[PDB]
Amino acid sequence: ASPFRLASAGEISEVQGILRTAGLLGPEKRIAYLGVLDPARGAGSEAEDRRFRVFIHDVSGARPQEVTVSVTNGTVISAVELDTAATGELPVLEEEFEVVEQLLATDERWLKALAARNLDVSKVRVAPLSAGVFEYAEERGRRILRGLAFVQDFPEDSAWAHPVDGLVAYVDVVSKEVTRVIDTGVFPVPAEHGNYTDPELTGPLRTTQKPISITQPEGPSFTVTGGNHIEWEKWSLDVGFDVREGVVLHNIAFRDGDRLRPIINRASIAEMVVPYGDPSPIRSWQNYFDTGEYLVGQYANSLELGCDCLGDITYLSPVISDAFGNPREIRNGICMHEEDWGILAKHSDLWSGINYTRRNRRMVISFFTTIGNYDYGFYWYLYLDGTIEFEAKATGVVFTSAFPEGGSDNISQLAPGLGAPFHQHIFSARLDMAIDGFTNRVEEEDVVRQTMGPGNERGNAFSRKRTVLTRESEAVREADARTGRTWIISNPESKNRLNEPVGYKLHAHNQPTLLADPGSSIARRAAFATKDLWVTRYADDERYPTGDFVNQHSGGAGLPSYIAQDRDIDGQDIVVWHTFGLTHFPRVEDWPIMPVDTVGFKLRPEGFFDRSPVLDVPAN
Amino acid sequence: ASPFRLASAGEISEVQGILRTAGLLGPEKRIAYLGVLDPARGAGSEAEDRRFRVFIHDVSGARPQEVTVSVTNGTVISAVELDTAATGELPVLEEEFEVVEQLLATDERWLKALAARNLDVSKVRVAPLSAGVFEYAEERGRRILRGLAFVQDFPEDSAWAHPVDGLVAYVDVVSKEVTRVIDTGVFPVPAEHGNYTDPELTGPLRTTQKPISITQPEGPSFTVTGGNHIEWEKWSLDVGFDVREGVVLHNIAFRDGDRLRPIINRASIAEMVVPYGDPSPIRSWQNYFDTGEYLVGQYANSLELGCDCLGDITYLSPVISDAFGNPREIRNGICMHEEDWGILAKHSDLWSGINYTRRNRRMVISFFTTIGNYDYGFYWYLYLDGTIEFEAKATGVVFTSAFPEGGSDNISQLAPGLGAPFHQHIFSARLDMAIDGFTNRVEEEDVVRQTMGPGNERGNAFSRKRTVLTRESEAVREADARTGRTWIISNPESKNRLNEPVGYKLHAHNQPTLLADPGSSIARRAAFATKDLWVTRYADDERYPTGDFVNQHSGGAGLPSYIAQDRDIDGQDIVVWHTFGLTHFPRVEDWPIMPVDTVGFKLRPEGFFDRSPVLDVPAN
Ligand SMILES: [Cu+2]
Ligand SMILES: [Cu+2]
Ligand code: NA
Ligand code: NA
Repeated sequence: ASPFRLASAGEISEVQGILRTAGLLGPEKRIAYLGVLDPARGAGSEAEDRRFRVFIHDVSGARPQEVTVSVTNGTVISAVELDTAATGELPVLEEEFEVVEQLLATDERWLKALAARNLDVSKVRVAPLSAGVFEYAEERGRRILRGLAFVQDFPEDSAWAHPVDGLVAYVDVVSKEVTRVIDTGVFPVPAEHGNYTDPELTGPLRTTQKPISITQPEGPSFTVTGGNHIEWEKWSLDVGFDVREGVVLHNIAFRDGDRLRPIINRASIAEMVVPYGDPSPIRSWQNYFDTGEYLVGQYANSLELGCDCLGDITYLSPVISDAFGNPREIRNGICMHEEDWGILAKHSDLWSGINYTRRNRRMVISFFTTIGNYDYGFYWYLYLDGTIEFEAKATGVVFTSAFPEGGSDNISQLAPGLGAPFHQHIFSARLDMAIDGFTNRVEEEDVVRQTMGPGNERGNAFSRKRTVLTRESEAVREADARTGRTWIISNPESKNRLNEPVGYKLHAHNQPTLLADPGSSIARRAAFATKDLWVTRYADDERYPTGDFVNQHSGGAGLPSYIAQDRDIDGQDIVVWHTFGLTHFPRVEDWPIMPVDTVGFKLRPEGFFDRSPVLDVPAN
Repeated sequence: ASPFRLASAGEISEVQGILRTAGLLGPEKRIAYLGVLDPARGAGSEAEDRRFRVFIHDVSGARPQEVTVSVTNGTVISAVELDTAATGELPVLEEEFEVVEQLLATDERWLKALAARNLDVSKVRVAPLSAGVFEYAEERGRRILRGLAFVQDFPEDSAWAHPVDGLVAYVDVVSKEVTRVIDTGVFPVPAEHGNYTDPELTGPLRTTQKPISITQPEGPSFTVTGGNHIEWEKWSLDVGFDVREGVVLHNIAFRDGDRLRPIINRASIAEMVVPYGDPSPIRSWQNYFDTGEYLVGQYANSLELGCDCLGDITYLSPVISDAFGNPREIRNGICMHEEDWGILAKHSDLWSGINYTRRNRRMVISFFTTIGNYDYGFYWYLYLDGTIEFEAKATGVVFTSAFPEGGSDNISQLAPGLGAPFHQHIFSARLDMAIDGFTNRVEEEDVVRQTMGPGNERGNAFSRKRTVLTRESEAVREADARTGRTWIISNPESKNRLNEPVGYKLHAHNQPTLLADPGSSIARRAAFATKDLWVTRYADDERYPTGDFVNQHSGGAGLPSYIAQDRDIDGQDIVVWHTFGLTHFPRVEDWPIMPVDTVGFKLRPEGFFDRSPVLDVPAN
């Protein structure tokens, strides 16, 4: 069996047993993260050894532990106690979400704040939000969540339409104490509902949409073997799933004639941060690390046939661990299908008389996650012509506030009295490259303009330049859309038939990066998001751009510390980290439920093949 | 009934009869352009007066004429004799292209150049290309084409694989004279063939692609009335066709409740320039104005069901004039269909228990044109959520040269001895805006970064600023991807329910603009291409960014001359001109036939609606 196969329910049950017998999984213990470890570097790695990494939380207040288990041999490999004031707290537990609202419901200060606003405590929902690191010295070493309140007029009401501004509370979820309740003043609670299924708001549903039927009468063109190995139109890869990162792609390769040629060893979205740009003290701390703090894989949706995924769909149902080590299946959590993608190539030639048209198609691997008010779709696309593309789709309900009388420079008005603070959604793609093998390098390619004069007498010439990034200290790069800047990952030891190194070109969308002040807490904790491109030398413990323990970590972990080793990256085993994001000034059309907006990146072959790789596509 | 209906064969025959009766279309005359004029401003106006504009060429060398005729009344409205050395030559005629190869085949200088290369003149194809304006004083006032040679080994051979470098000739196509033959030296003719249907090159065709079937059992959701009026999912528009511009969209409007709200009065691609960046004297003059010089609508393909357009397709077959005034139908030249477009909106709410998913779709209007080696697809998209998007798809065969022995800074190597010069493909979209009516203004929106300090103590705030463009002299704008720059077209006299002006936001791709030296001939003739955004006050005669007569015209017309009027554009009838393009450094994978690459722009509502406009979309 493949070492890259999905974790099975049986594997997770064995991890639980091993931890139990070792004395590491008592009634006070909770599993905050569990995932399978990738095989170590080894082109001849023979014996099967499936190992799992576990973060163990203690609800009584004892120190948490990081444990590595071998399910193959049934042993604990290492177990380290963690000093969370130094290295960061563990990810937020699903069961800690409920605790915030219930603790506040009995706090005298919370109740007095609600009574001043004539709000029934039974109708006040509390969003439990990650705390970050700011000025409160008493929070160092404690698990803190912060809570913001929303009113639910009835059980099916959309609470996001009724933010309770001017009020925030901080809670220690281990000792179960409310540390602070801050009331900065009374704002009216917006009264309009935002119930997008209420006929009063939708009006009569349209009757004009006729069905679109997409079928594959002979079944799909791809095959799935060993549970998660995909072969499709010369592509070969393994579809993994991790509770923190979500869908992970392994061993992406392309069959060029008789040879299977590697392209990407591992592709994932290794972090995503949602920083808010409202300076009100009610929200100026608000930054979601959806991947690092919340774990986007554990909130993956079950995707419905004909609604979420349309066509001839093949599903995967990944298995994760719950907080006690029991396996939990995410039924239909991953959709896979191919779809038509228009014209691939076309030419009508006057001189030869030949008319030629071929159609394109793409393989789609997707999942959707829901973190509170937000819903995100993650889509990986493989195209016939060798292009690889990632797309994030952002939808859900925007996070709301009051709209202040007299307006705001940092908040959009969506409805009478209802605001939506400005924010960004910034992703980090971790691309462990393997262009024809592991000896790779990155070049930055800029367009070069030339001045009219000798050798360019008509002033028409233009050119390009490539700069090799040779060391990590010079491999932190910024976009430059005006000069057409792209980055090429090549293998200097593998040449095409023209004797040039084979390569792939990364095309970014060139959206703005992190806008916060460079001195801010979020700029230190999300340093990856301040630059478009980072290149590191591969190391097996350098997994996330924000470090292993993001929750309440003081800053600098991850990419800034990796880069500081200043390692050789010129013709080496390297990892590309690409930052890309959406800057969201909410519009009235985003309310009461937001239409999808998108961002992504793509990689295209650049002299990887000896000619077009789609000459053998049939005419249809 | 509709004044925006497509021209009919009868109208074109009637124009021919009117011109003949008036003495303007004798046997020495040729129609170089014929198109219907849009109604003048005034909702109602002329009851029905269909007017046509005609450019009449004279093959005996007499001066050409611009003529306006009323087909309704059977009259010539105006006829002006043109001074082409001043205002520009007429577009190239299809019959002039054939002249070039035939004239050169009997020229002693051409024959000696081919004899020096051991080439058989019967196998040498000549690409006839527009001449531009350079240093040759004898070309002023004459219709010139320039020829580059390619060898065709046999009648079905792709001649583009065999460029004859070092050789170019200039031809007067009216007096039938070869003016100059320039031979800068013998280059080897690349010998490899580029025949992408030859099994020796394709290999065995794939048997792995299973069919994808897209059908609409109840027919499409849009209706077509009056030949070219579309209603689809609250959108309303008319699809026009012009032999110069191709597909033109008129009267784009959205039905919001019981109000039909205008958005765009007229949308077209009003110019497209393809400048080459090779400083060799054999090619340094090479710039295609596909729209203005060649007329892209004239070369539209007939699109094949199931190959070019897949699904439940509705076709339009526009009628154009040939060079004698006879109607010519372009059968199946426009495809229209709706497409599934994934998730529209999605949210699973923990507090209400409601799970909500809706799917998106788009309406597609497309045509394809072939100009020599290149093929371009023009796609207009309408989405459920009010988004409008344009996409250009570039494919075909790249233009080739020899690859010099010691390499090149301006040419890519594609195959042994075979080069492809660097070039760009740059488009100008002309958007005659009508956001809720004709009183519009444009604002430039930049993100604003804020420094940590008083009122921003945690350094997290960020904002935006909008700058109104009030006069034409300040409305020539550049992109700035780093600051997230976009442009908003709003109506200051039409407010949404929050008392804010309704608007649409233009999102650019922020690709490089024209790279040539600003002193060059092409920078003067294609001045529009040097900036991303221009805004003018509407005027009936300001139709193209390059002026009416582009062929062999120096600078002095087009957008720089319009802008000098410095007209008020703050709440007025305005036109937005957006430049966007691809910079093409050809790759090996582009050879021997290029996979599609794309570029475009989109417009999204920005407080145009009072809430999401897709709340009434059904589940299905
Ligand atoms: Cu957002
Ligand atoms: Cu090109
Ligand atoms: Na690597
Ligand atoms: Na206008």
